[PDB]
Amino acid sequence: MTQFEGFTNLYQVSKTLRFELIPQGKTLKHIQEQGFIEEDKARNDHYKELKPIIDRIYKTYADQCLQLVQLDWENLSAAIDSYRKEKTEETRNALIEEQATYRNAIHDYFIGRTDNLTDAINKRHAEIYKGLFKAELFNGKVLKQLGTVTTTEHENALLRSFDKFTTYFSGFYENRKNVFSAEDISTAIPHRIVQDNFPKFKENCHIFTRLITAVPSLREHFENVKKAIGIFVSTSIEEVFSFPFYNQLLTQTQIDLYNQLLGGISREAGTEKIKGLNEVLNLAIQKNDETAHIIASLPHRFIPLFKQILSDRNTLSFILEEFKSDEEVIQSFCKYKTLLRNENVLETAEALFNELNSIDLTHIFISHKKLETISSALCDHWDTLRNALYERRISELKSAKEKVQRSLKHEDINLQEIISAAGKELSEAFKQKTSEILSHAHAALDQPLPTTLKKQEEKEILKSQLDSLLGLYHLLDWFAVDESNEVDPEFSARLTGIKLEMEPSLSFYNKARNYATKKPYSVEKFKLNFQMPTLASGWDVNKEKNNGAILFVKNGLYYLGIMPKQKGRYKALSFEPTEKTSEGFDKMYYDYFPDAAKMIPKCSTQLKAVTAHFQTHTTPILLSNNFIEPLEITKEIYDLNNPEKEPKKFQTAYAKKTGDQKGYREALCKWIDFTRDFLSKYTKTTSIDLSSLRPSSQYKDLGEYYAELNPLLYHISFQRIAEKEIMDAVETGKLYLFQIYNKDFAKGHHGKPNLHTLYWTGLFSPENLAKTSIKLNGQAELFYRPKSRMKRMAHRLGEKMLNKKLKDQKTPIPDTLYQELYDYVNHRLSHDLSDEARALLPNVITKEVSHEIIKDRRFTSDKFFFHVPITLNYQAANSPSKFNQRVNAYLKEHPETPIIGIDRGERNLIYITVIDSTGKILEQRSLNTIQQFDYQKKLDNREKERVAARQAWSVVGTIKDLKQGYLSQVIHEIVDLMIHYQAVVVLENLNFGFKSKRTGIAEKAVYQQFEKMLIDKLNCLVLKDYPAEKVGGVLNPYQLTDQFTSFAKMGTQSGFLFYVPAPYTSKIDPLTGFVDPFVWKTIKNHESRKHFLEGFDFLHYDVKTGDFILHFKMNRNLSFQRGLPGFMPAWDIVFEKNETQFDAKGTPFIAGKRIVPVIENHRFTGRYRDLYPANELIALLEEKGIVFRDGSNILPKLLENDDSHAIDTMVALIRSVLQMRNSNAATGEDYINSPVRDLNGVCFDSRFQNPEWPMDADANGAYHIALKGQLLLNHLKESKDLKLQNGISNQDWLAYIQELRN
RNA sequence: AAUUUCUACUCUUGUAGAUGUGAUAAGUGGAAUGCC
DNA sequence: CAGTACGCATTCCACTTATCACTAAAAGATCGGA
DNA sequence: TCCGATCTTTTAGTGATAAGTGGAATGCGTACTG
Repeated sequence: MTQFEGFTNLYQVSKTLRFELIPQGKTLKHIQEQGFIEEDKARNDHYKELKPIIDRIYKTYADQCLQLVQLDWENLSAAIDSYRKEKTEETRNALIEEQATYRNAIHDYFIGRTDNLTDAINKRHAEIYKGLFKAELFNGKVLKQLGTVTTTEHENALLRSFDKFTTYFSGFYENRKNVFSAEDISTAIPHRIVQDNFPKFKENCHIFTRLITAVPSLREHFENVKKAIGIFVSTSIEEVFSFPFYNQLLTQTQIDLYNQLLGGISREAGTEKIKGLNEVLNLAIQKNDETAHIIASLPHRFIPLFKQILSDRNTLSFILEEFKSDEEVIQSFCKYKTLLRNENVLETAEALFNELNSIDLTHIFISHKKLETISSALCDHWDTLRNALYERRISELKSAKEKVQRSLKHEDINLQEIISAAGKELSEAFKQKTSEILSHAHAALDQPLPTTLKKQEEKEILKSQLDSLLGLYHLLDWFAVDESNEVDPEFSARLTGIKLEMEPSLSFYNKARNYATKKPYSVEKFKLNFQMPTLASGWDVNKEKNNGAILFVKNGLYYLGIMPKQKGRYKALSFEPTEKTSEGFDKMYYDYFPDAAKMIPKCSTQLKAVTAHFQTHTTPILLSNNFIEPLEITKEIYDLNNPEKEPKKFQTAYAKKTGDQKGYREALCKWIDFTRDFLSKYTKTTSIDLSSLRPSSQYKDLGEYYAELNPLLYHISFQRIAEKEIMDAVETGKLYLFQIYNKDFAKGHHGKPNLHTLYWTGLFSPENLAKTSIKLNGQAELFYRPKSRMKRMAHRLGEKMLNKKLKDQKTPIPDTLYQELYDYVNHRLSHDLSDEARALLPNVITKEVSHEIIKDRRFTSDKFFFHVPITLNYQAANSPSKFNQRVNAYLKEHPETPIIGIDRGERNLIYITVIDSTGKILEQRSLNTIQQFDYQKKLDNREKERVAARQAWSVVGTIKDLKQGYLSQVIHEIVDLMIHYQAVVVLENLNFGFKSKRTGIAEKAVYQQFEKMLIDKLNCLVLKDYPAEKVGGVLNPYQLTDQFTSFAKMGTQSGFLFYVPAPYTSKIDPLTGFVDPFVWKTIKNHESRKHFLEGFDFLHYDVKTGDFILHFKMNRNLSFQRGLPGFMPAWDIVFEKNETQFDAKGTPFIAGKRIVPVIENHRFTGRYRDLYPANELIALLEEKGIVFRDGSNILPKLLENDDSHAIDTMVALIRSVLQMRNSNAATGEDYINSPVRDLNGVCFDSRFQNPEWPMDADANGAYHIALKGQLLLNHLKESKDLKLQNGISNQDWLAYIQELRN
């Protein structure tokens, strides 16, 4: 019993706004005179340079701590494989209990608490650990206390440059405190050694011992490869793969050497490489004997261990030298090409090429390890010469025939044999290839060195000469080097000499690649402080003196006030509040007590005076300072807050562990009375009303009281300050005044503002001031982005200037036409305009230039910036309580809820389908365009441009610009329909590796980041045209999805967003629910093809309408079926005639026209093909003599012809009909056609173009996920648990859709 | 083609939508190169 | 003539997940001056 | 030798929180070997 608008004020969210600061008057001049920006720039560079040093200290303490680790690992392995075998809830509780046990066990080594270690060094560890997270990292207290890392005088001076400024590193201190924490944190060291590395090592032990008891001879090879690599020499190989050896491999170097033994070591380029541990398994697979088969029947991957958290890698492989300037690499190439030009390489290279003609090619052999690129370069395909040689040595001779292919991949072959095998044309192809390679080499020698690298053409020409040099280097490597065969010794010696003269060119190409691909020089923003250690960290009236940040409101314009530390002192600059009738600024008066749970013992119970008084005697203590009346602290509350143990007496964890409900209730009541007493007596909160809080005994949970009490301590008021004081303060430099500014506050602001402007206005609304639904937070930052230097081009006066759109706003203009039309309208045509330029010229609109628009204006000049965090929906708790249960209760009470569906892909990025509760579709359309220009046509061009420029050593760029520029308006469209229909959105749930890989091939990362933007909008949702007081406004925003924290915590349902299982969601008939149960992997041979033939029931041609009736039952072809059938016991396949009808609008189309790509070879090559199955079968039956006009059974006439051609052709036709996808990227004709006639009496073709059915394949997929949402809703309807089912089964979904369609 | 910032624009010295910042750590995917 | 899967390593680029802060007051260093 | 103002540097800590199975989910690259 609830409403849709009731899903608000359930949990609070926090957001950060951004603004530009503009100085007013002489504040900029005083900032320039004080030199705060250069000091802050040098300070930022010193912090960036100095961060590695504190990092070194932390690394050193880390590995010095974990060198003495001594503990068992059996119990965690027992918990892990018990959870693997059982997957039961109590096993999971035992697993997480032991995981926390081991995490705190290693954490005791950092603390110094563990009983196995001696007391002196763990006391030292305790002192050092107390020393890490305080300011003694700068005076060298813990540095010399450790006393193991050297620090030169430059390092000491850099460390001394941050005197009285160690609070700058407070974020660094927290970012290391979470590294050394032990609360399951993903960047914590115990979490890494317990969760991220130990299960991998445990399963590694398991696969090693299973492989060893499978093949006992492989331990010999493992020990020899360990001895050849010479690591872990004190240990035997099965002792490495055992649990007690995980007492090592916790520091960085041991994990790196283990991973090195996994992956092997390489020298520099052109030499050998010692095989790793998995390389010998891959070679055993390559051996292809029965041991290979018994190895492959087991698994054979040893997963390398993850790198430790704060450490740095150290490899034994060769690390190439990296250039650090353009001058060094360009001069080293200058001397390298000088060596080229004075050694006279071209004469001897040409002579070496002419020895191919002077001497017979039987004395010239080839390198068989890389003959494949030779076949690619000379012939059209890489396999042609290898096949031709194989058949050629067959012809001069089945085991004897296969001896030719057995022998050909381990010996060098003369070029004359290749010429005899594949023809004479390879001789002239070889000589023209040498001619063109020497042509590129001569062009490289003719092309002079450049002067710089900034222009792209210089990188292009250096790249081109580098490809010439490397191509010559490989051309030397076609021929074999050794003289074991019958090559000419002079030929081999000459090629060897000329190839070790060209050996450093490959390494040169590698280093030029390493330097030229790096990012260009750019300048970004940095934090500003004005020599203030705690600038803008809080706006409170007590703390604004040393924080130094206050705001003003001046007739709708918001200002920032930064009063600096004048002359090294905090001048008490105060303003008297004048009356509101007097003109001037409105200074904000923040009044905040941060957290009730946090500082109610920090100001009353955990002071040093009270704890010093309390450890001697039990007499209560009276506290007078910062208390209007004295407050009494007794022993019966001090023992509660300090119970010398993890569970406090008033905490719910004590009642969970013990169960003493009465004692827990009494302790909670006493603590609650004490808290109320503190808020009564304390000087900050004595003037705050507490009458709205419930009595003591009513409460059931302490955190509930803290969540209720926290909003009461926050308050804003406002007072009026005369502007004479502000103007005089800015004039004398006592106050720096910056205006909070975006272009919504500009002069010509007409329409709707930005959204952040709307929260910024709604923060300071009087309705929000009376009751704070959203709240302003602290730690504001000031940034200074300097003057980024670009050349300026802009539309000047007296010019005519072109609009991007046409007269009709629907049709844009392509950029290639746009630049030519722009050159025309400015009368600067560098080329003659084309024919479509004539066609589209009189249909375009132009404008005269006005207001001097400049491109990249915001980056033209140096600008201040200001980032401010705010907290929304503040009256609710910090975390929701059974959000999904409330959503499912609402859906149980509202069975008439519509469902919308979103899909993701490449051809169609998104698609919209809206259904009702009964499956009738409301609305469906495309948003590949948003009625603006179709973003796909530019987005794929941007993708291919990045792909082309990444290999061309150009700038790389980003894809997120066009990505989120599509996705913002897309997100707007889905939220608009979502609120308009009050519907439930569904998105498909996919495996993480799937989305990662598909981001790998295609640069469309929307399978995860669409979900991210949809979640981070659907949790805090405001609408610009909604009134503020109504739900959906800025003070009561729409909370529809659960508060996401991580994908591990994220589940099958997050409020109104439903994830459905991925399989069988796209290629299903909506008319009756048809899919093909077979796979084509099982049918490989011919008797299996005959079995697939006989799996059908009967095959009959109805001569009345021309369709061919084929029928199947699932109790046949069980092996070919994947074990997942449809529910309907019968499936007639209407093999219809290719008869041509018209669509809804009347365009002609052929029914049953099933387009398939014609592959030229097996390797999925070739173009598309307009192929019609029914004419093919009637041609096949006429060719085979099979009578079809009889109308009787025809499958006996198919199976009486036992030739493989007939059964192969009808199985191919069955595959070409049973498919569901009919796409054509060349012409844009993609559609879906169903083979099974419905009970209405029609076969579904997507060219029906009727509104009640999907228009496309992705339309059909969105329709299916809408009905999986409907199926989950039905499962909710007959469930009383108010929870879900853990996904849904694929066969259960298919049974559901077969029941409901037919 | 003007933006806290991005995206698409120009009836409009601006328009429509979106926008949690900072720091730190780990992991992943591509390009080139050798190597097995 | 296709069928069935494919190991590693160094440089660069981009990206993606996960964690912390959402602070005023207590505590301590300190500096002039007495 | 000592004191109080002043500036910089820690600190304090609540309840809430898994849960589970299957192979497509969407476009398709070489290369040794089936």
